[PDB]
Amino acid sequence: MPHAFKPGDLVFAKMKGYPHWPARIDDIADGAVKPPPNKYPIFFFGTHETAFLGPKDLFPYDKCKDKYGKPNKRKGFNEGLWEIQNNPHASYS
Ligand SMILES: Brc1c[nH]nc1-c1ccncc1
Repeated sequence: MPHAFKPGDLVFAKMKGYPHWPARIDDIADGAVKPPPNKYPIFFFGTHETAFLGPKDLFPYDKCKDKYGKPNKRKGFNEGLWEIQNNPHASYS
């Protein structure tokens, strides 16, 4: 049943030194910098930063929110929890 990751998919994404973080697979706009091969453009909710990650660091949101979706002290985390639950597809400019 699982497919490859696609723009709009909601995830927790893992960065070194950070808790699993609410995020989405982003689109790539025309003329924008493309990701390296086998990586995805990840938009992190709350901080609104972007990084390029491979699937080993991407966890489906609905399967893993009971484990990763509790509030955390790190800057922007609880804001990101609100975004992913309440408007995950908005433009955060
Ligand atoms: Br983890 C995370 C949450 N927001 N931003 C990040 C991040 C951390 C490191 N490098 C790029 C982006």
